[PDB]
Amino acid sequence: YGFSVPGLYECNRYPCIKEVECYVSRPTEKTVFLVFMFAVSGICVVLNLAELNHL
Amino acid sequence: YGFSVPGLYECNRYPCIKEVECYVSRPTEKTVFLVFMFAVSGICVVLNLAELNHL
Repeated sequence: YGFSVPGLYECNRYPCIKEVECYVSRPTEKTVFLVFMFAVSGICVVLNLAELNHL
Repeated sequence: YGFSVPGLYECNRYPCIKEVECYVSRPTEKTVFLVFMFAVSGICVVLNLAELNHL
């Protein structure tokens, strides 16, 4: 997923003719959610590594 | 105008986004009309040239 959800998409899949432009819903909220989940997962990883090192 | 009227057109003019496809009305009748008018004009040209040469 990367780190952001763009507000525009360029699509060239059948049956669409050549290239078409499509518009996403609530890109900013989804970006915030993505970043927050990444941060929480990183914290979990750090704590797990600390425990494993302690052992 | 050339010698034919194609049935499809590719248009990339503002405000159209990128490139779009458009469809023409009665391409075949227009092609026939174009060719017929060209032939008649050619006959007229030939006759006029013959007259001028005769002079």
